[PDB]
Amino acid sequence: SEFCWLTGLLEKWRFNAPEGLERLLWIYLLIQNQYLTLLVQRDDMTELREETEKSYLSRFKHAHGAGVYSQVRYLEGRFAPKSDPNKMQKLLFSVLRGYWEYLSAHMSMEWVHEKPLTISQVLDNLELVEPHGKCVELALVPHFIKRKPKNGEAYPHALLFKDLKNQAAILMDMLKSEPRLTGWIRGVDAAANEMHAPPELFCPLFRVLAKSGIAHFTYHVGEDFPHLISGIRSIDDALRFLPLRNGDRLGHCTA
Amino acid sequence: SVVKSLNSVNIKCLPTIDPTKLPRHEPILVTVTARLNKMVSDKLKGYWASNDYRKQKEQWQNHLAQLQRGLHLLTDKEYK
Repeated sequence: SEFCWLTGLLEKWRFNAPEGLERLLWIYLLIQNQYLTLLVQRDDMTELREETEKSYLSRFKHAHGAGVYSQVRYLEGRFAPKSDPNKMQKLLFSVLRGYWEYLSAHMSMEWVHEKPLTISQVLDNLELVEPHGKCVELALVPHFIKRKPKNGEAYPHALLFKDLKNQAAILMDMLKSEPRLTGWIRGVDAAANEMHAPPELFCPLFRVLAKSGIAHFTYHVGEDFPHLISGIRSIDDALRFLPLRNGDRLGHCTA
Repeated sequence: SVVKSLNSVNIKCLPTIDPTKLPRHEPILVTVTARLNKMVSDKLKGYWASNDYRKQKEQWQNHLAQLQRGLHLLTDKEYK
């Protein structure tokens, strides 16, 4: 709607443009560009609850690109775990339903249910597909967040630890209640920054998730170290203390 | 003589044309546009990249093209 609008508008100004209405186009572009820079900087509620399900289908379609054969094969998404189990069962459901809607449009294979209405029926629908070299293969990876250090509680990041253990525990019972989900929730990430939480804090947290069948863990070293030597130590701390098997990945190793 | 008085509100008069003094199978409408395209081209050459010279030119080129896509059928003998 926006793009087709602008093609029509400029076409009538192809030869000349009134000064008055031209300035309106000028300020609108300046307003739009200003907001875009603001949006980028804040990154580095209704925000995600607009429709919460159509976006994921559009996201995968945008990743797929034009043509019968997509441009990206293996893709995993990052999503912060929600505070309530009644919300995680909805956020995860909308992603899988969005992904299944992506698969239904392209692959005209038989589906167990036309409308799944729940996470379980999506798993039944998604169990009938195989990776044939052009469909985006998806394996979700929830990512945690590190908060600012709050004083007290016998160690500086404890409400953080109490917060993450609550979010992690919600993830735990989802996997045991839905054993088929272990094929789509394949990883766990901790991506906020470096100093707001020491890397060694996640060590007991990652280990307990390993015993619950996550099977993969990636860390995201914050690239705002106060000194280059400190940054080297931070990656060293992630290597030594965090439980990382062969084939794991780190994030943003700028140090 | 009438066109002499008109040349001497503004009214533009196109030079007199004669179907007998023309090829037999060339219609009038292609000829009247030929003389009509004569002046408008001449006036555009006079401007020669002055203000809004492109604006009149391109709107004229498209209009000539749209007329051309209707000129083949007028001379076409039958339907195809």
